[PDB]
Amino acid sequence: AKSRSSRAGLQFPVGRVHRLLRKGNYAERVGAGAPVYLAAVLEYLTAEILELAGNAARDNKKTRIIPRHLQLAIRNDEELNKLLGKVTIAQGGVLPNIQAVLLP
Amino acid sequence: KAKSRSSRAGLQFPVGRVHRLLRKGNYAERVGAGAPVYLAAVLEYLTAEILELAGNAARDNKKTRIIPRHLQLAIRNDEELNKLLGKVTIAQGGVLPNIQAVLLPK
Amino acid sequence: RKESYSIYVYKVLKQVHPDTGISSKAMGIMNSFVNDIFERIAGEASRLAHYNKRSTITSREIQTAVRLLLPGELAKHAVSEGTKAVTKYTSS
Amino acid sequence: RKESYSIYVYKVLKQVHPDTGISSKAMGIMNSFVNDIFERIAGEASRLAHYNKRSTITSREIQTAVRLLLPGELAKHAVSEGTKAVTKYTSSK
Amino acid sequence: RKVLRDNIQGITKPAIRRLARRGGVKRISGLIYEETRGVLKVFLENVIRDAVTYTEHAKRKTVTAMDVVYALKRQGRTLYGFGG
Amino acid sequence: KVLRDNIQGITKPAIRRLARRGGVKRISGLIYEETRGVLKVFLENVIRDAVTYTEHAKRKTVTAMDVVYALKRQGRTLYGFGG
Amino acid sequence: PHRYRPGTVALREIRRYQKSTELLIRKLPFQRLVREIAQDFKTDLRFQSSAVMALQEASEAYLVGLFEDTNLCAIHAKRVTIMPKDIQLARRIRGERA
Amino acid sequence: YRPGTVALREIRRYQKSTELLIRKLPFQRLVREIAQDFKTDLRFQSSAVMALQEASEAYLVGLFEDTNLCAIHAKRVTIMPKDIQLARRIRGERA
Ligand SMILES: [Cl-]
Ligand SMILES: [Cl-]
Ligand SMILES: [Cl-]
Ligand SMILES: [Cl-]
Ligand SMILES: [Cl-]
Ligand SMILES: [Cl-]
Ligand SMILES: [Cl-]
Ligand SMILES: [Cl-]
Ligand SMILES: [Cl-]
Ligand SMILES: [Cl-]
Ligand SMILES: [Cl-]
Ligand SMILES: [Cl-]
Ligand SMILES: [Cl-]
Ligand SMILES: [Cl-]
Ligand SMILES: [Cl-]
Ligand SMILES: [Cl-]
Ligand SMILES: [Cl-]
Ligand SMILES: [Cl-]
Ligand SMILES: [Cl-]
Ligand SMILES: [Cl-]
Ligand SMILES: [Cl-]
Ligand SMILES: [Cl-]
Ligand SMILES: [Cl-]
Repeated sequence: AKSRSSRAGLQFPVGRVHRLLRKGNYAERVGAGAPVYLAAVLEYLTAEILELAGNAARDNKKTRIIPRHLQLAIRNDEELNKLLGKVTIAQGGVLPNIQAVLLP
Repeated sequence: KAKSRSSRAGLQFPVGRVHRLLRKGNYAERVGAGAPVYLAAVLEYLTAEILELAGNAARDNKKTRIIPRHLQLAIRNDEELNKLLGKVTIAQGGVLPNIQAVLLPK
Repeated sequence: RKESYSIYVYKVLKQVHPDTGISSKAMGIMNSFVNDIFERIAGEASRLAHYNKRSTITSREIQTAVRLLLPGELAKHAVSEGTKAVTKYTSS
Repeated sequence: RKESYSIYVYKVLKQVHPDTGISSKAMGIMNSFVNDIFERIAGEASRLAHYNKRSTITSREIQTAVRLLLPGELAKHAVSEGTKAVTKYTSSK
Repeated sequence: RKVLRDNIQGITKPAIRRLARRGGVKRISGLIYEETRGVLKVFLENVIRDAVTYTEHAKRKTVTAMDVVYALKRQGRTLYGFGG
Repeated sequence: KVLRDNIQGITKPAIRRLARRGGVKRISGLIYEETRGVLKVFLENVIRDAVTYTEHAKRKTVTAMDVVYALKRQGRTLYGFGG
Repeated sequence: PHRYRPGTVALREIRRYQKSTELLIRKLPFQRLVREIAQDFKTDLRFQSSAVMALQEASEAYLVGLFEDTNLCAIHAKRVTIMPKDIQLARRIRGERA
Repeated sequence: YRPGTVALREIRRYQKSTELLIRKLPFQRLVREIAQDFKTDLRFQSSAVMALQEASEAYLVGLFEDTNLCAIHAKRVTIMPKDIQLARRIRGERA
């Protein structure tokens, strides 16, 4: 562990997140722990969506995640669907779902 | 004694205080001198619009003092203020009198 | 601990309806109103400045914020009022 | 305009699904996601600092922000991840 | 420090009826009262959770009106009248 | 003067397929024109705001990010156009 | 003009309640509900009176708005009587149970 | 087959698909006309039109979902203008 990311055990870039927090007009100062915590949250939520999107890709015999699979992952997960309730995923389409009363 | 920024701008709302509140909020590294004059002028203008409408609604019910009810009648009877304030709740405001026509007698 | 504008809403009220008072509950609403609007405009002016890599909020960011945030005629009149005030101030 | 996190997204993908790729358009979606969530959390963290008249955003403001912004169950996982990272970072100091 | 329970039942039929009336409603099915209780409980639980989050963040033990106003903003509701 | 009515370039079949993607089994003939009105209001709202962004920056070309910002003003967050 | 059925009484009640601004849930019961709910999230929470009042103003405003939408949903189905299905439709479209 | 069967097969097909459903060039002409009413001499980046199209289609499809629920609520299978208008009213899109 040499970079701040490594020291935190993260892949996401602590140093960069720190600089973004400082340049963003968020407060007068940003403590050293903030970008570490924020990077870690970003990294974990990124892993959630990737886990789930990779699962959707595999269910359809694909080995490459496309926007469809991100949409399926989000919309089929109650928690991600709540988090991203006002998000539109370009080229994501919608979930296959027909109202029961409409079926023969 | 120095003439106030508000006086100089033709305003009642406080230009100097608005400038200060703009800086305290850390909205940007710098806040230009004209920003608070413009902002104060807008805040004053909206405030006049609403008070003008609410005062009329106070008068329309034989009242001489504006209460929340009057602010609510004024806002919701005005297409643009109702849209501006679409997600606002006025405490002790009530609702507009309005019954759906199908519920009334022929 | 939100900002009070009560003195100023009183003065405006006296210009528009010299006739009429305002209860303290009503003044509490008006104060919430002015704080809310200040925050919306300032927040949007801040985003505009950041989008455009500008270090400074100027009357141009406020004007654009006003146009974005306020509907229709309300925006046109607000923009005219802001512009007038800056014209008067600059002269005076 | 917006910040790119592609390299990092790719690394996370390699950990969770080592034999799965990701398309260019999907990467664009992921970069929008990261920027969105960054902005939400930082925004609320700034609000919290201002409410409390604190000049500094610390890890406490990020954590409260996460709890406010995320649904409860997902928030629990995020908070545990943020906390673990800060702990590791502070340890070998 | 008594253990409060079942207080949702304090939201009574006549209270719910008055609210529906203010909402312009002419006739109410018997099953609406229990539905409305369930809806209100969810709304309140959500708002109170966020309010208390602001309270604990500030290391207070007293929930203030501003904690509630912030909490509501967080649900996309702006409440006027409590900023004093 | 000139006829400016490009909203009628949005076809009945396009509207039907949107509805089908929306799970709709059957459509009244009166829905096509209703749809056109509601689309035109939507686009007018977003484009008004997107051009406000563009003008503010003293640009004459509307970018994808101008649109993304305009959509965020209407409470919609669009992913995929930040590159 | 109809004369003094449950409908005529209901309509006078709408006029009465749309005219007034007072809160319609009893205050002490509302307070006890608030305190019960808080009892999970934390032992030893106190509420400022005005915090309870804020919660009450917001809650009632919310219910009243939801009743308005509910009412429109009943009317759409050619009814005058609101039913749970009406509340549920309103909520789904509003995005509260989507 | 029955119009019902045809309609159901169409739902299945378009719910599986992600491609945009409005013709590209007619959508583009529509955006350009609307932009010209606000300011002449404006031009769109091509990705700007596409963002607008992705957003517009997403919006309409969501609106059709709610409209559909409103029809079913009235025991219809056929969506009507009143169904759109109820949905948009509850959404807060119209007064
Ligand atoms: Cl780093
Ligand atoms: Cl820190
Ligand atoms: Cl000052
Ligand atoms: Cl200052
Ligand atoms: Cl009025
Ligand atoms: Cl009426
Ligand atoms: Cl300036
Ligand atoms: Cl771990
Ligand atoms: Cl009861
Ligand atoms: Cl009844
Ligand atoms: Cl306030
Ligand atoms: Cl076609
Ligand atoms: Cl059809
Ligand atoms: Cl983006
Ligand atoms: Cl009361
Ligand atoms: Cl009590
Ligand atoms: Cl509220
Ligand atoms: Cl009925
Ligand atoms: Cl039912
Ligand atoms: Cl969108
Ligand atoms: Cl039918
Ligand atoms: Cl119809
Ligand atoms: Cl409509």
